[PDB]
Amino acid sequence: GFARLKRSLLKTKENLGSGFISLFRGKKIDDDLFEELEEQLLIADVGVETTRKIITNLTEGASRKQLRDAEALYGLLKEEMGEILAKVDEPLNVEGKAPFVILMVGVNGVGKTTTIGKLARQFEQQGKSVMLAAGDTFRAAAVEQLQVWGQRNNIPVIAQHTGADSASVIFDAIQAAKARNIDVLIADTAGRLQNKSHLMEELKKIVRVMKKLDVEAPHEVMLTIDASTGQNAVSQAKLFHEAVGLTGITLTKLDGTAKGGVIFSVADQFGIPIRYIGVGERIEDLRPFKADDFIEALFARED
Ligand SMILES: Nc1nc2c(ncn2[C@@H]2O[C@H](COP(=O)(O)OP(=O)(O)NP(=O)(O)O)[C@@H](O)[C@H]2O)c(=O)[nH]1
Ligand SMILES: [N+]
Ligand SMILES: [N+]
Ligand SMILES: [N+]
Ligand SMILES: [N+]
Ligand SMILES: [N+]
Repeated sequence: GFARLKRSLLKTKENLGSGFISLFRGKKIDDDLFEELEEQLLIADVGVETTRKIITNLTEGASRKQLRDAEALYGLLKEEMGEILAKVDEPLNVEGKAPFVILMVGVNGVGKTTTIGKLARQFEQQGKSVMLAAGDTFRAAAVEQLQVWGQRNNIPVIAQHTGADSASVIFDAIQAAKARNIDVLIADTAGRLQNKSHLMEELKKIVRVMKKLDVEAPHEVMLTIDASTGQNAVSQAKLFHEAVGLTGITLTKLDGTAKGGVIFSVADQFGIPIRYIGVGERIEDLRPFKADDFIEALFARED
């Protein structure tokens, strides 16, 4: 089973899941084993704190059951790491709002704009009308690229002149979405980390201004982070979550990176639903995150 996701996770499986099998083969459970496993979890970008929790719980579980052979730790690890991901398995539901507003936050270069387009096309295939807001207002090339994409896909894009107030652009986009019976409004935002506190104030202003039109907006504050950036994804998530409060995460570029284990650090550190994982270039390769599929793909040795 899960042959496709196993292929997407091939490089990550070298260290996690089925990658554990060679580590445990023929070994006893002792402090040396747990030191080796800790090292491998850290190399896989699971993170110092999440790795410490896993090791602590495995040690107690192995001792409680008086396990002898390292091979038995495999199933315990599958349970511990599977529970981490199951706690953030909650798909995004965009139904029933006029419009449902998604505020897309994150730094530049991690897949935010790509994810906006994939989400927009997915919602359209579901029968929904979509509109985009070009709220990254000081990056003229990025605004223009979003407008070009919208024109190519017959999806309206609300934009103002270079340097416009992002909260004003997004307010106008909500007004336009309401006026034109739009089902989903996806708002792009700036992603410059230079002087990060200014960006966070910009995002908080966007959120405050939305409430004049709909106290429920934004219905989703979605972070986009890039698994190939390792623990940078975790520090980005902490920055945005402490600043504005996330309600969902998209983790991109899981295909081909050996750093996919960062998903456990993101899940455990914040407890925010992971809505989507990116595993390729097609629209359909932005996949709703399913924790069981993910853990089975990672830990299975068959194909
Ligand atoms: N291999 C892979 N690449 C992805 C995935 N999602 C996004 N990307 C790629 O990552 C790059 C960054 O995409 P983009 O959306 O342009 O990034 P951004 O966060 O808006 N800012 P910038 O314009 O600097 O890129 C693009 O080349 C994109 O095609 C994914 O899921 N897998
Ligand atoms: N950590
Ligand atoms: N939905
Ligand atoms: N300017
Ligand atoms: N405001
Ligand atoms: N691959």
